Amino acid sequence: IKQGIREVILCKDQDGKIGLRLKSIDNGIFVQLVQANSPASLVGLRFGDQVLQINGENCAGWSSDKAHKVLKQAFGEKITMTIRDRPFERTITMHKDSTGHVGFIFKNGKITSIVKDSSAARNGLLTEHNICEINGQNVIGLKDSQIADILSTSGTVVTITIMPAFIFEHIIKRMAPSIMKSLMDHTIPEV
Repeated sequence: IKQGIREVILCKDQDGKIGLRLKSIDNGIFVQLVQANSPASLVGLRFGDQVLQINGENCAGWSSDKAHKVLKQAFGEKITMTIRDRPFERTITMHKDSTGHVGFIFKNGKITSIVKDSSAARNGLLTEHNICEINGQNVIGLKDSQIADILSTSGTVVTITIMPAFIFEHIIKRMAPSIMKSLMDHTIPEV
């Protein structure tokens, strides 16, 4: 996770979509979903990002509905959002053994045990943390099998963005785990 507040400027697509779902957490507004191909993905919005401001209005204390309401009335052309980078998340860098193992177990995207004498051990991978990204590639909602694929077919350096499970659960609440799989931006970033 980055350390800074960043400005992003957005343009509603031809259907008046930005590609975002927002969720109220601890009187903040956090990113619950980024739609593949949306304007939100183009400006590089990410699951777990904080929206501090929309059009230079503070989001402090908004309902999930008021956030979504506010968005539906922006002057179309230009939306300024002030973003804090994935404040509930952390990144661990690990190195597979010759066997191609970073050295942990997961289930429903959640780390459940660390294997003794491993890179995951050596780097202090925590259990009870959900996998959010892998080499900066969002993987939330992909079946456990597909997350393993990405680990196999990655390089010897693996970079995992994790979230404490209690906070992960509180964010995805009220979004059935098939829209998680279906329409959450899983694509590598464009340039």
